[PDB]
Amino acid sequence: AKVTEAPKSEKTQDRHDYQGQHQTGIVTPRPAAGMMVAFDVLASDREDLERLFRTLDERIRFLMTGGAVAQVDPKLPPVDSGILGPVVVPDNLTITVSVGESLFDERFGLAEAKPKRLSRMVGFPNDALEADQCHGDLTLQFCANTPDSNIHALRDIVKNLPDLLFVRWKQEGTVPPQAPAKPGEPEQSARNFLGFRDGSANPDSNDARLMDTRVWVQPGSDEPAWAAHGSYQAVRIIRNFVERWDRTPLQEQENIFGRVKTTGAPMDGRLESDVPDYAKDPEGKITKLDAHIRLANPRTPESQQNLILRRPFNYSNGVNKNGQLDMGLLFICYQADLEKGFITVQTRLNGEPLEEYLKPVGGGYFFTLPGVTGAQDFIGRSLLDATKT
Ligand code: HEM
Ligand SMILES: [Cl-]
Ligand SMILES: [Cl-]
Ligand SMILES: [Cl-]
Ligand SMILES: [Cl-]
Ligand SMILES: [Cl-]
Ligand SMILES: [Cl-]
Repeated sequence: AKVTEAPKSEKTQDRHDYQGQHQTGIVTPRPAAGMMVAFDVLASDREDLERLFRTLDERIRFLMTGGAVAQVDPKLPPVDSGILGPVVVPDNLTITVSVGESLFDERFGLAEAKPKRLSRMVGFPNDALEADQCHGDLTLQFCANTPDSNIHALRDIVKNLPDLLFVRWKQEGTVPPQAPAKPGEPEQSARNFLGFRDGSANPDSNDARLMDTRVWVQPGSDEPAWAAHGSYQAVRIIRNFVERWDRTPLQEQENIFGRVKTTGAPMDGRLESDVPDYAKDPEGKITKLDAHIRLANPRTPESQQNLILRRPFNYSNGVNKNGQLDMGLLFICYQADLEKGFITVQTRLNGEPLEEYLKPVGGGYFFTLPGVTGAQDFIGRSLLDATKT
């Protein structure tokens, strides 16, 4: 009724189990709001590094559950920012912790336990990387139903870790919610800021064995033993030239991607779940040879080792000086091998016709730590236990 009255939400009690073999926020169903924040660790020794991960585990445990946060002593600063009121609600919140290559340098003595393919992001030919938006010691992926819940969670982290963490860069994004599909039917993949369904050909996140071979680091693999059940995280802040894209004919938009815009169907199919048959189209008349999906996934037995699980968000910043809207895709994908995953796929995508409307400006390579298995475990414990003494 009244203007400033808060909107009503029925999803404030949405929750996800923080514990598990894997961290949440990868195979977890993606909510409407996301945020990636990169940090630099200011720990002076191993004692401070241990306190950082223990404090991170304690705060994420509470933020992903909720509880009373009213400061009963007004002489002290409030324990909570108060954005969600005196009682914190979960609101589908998940926080995923990933570490970068710079965390495994001379500073912290973790160099021995570095994952094999964890490296520093090198600029691709179409890139225009901004130094203040790249790399970092650590990333925290915030995902919730609303951006305010993510901001409240980021407020909590920096309030409880003001000296051990330095905020490097951040990017918030959303995905457009849709009306519920027919009862018992799967929803469509959310659309990006280019108007296309994004995530249709993603590998089945419900297929556990497929996620074990392509997304999750398996025990017994060549990676260090502590890194089992982890995953490589690739972040790319890609700017969309939306004015020139909206001037492009629809047939050109679909030829560039290889998918019908409205239905999300391939050039030789009818449904979004359909996949193209490149064996029947060797010369690329139905699906162009330089199409986005054809270059990213040629659908050969060798290309199967390059599958990636994408989890992007649509981000929108301000406006530049010549009048163009600064908006694009917060690209996030996960893979058991970063070199085999995003790095090989992006190498195939170098020179694609989609680059006419793309401009990557930030991001980095990080390794998502394995999940917290029990109450006596905490995030990064297996990494700290692998580098003891
Ligand atoms: C920058 C690195 C990117 C990588 C590594 C990547 C990777 C992929 C992969 C693996 C697929 C699956 C294709 C298939 O299996 O047939 C795909 C499809 C697709 N991508 Fe990307 N992509 C990137 C950037 C983008 C950007 C910037 C957009 C902007 C709109 C985009 C939009 C799409 C669309 C619409 C599809 C088809 C729907 C789908 O199958 O998800 N991609 N991409
Ligand atoms: Cl699990
Ligand atoms: Cl601190
Ligand atoms: Cl932002
Ligand atoms: Cl549909
Ligand atoms: Cl500018
Ligand atoms: Cl312990």
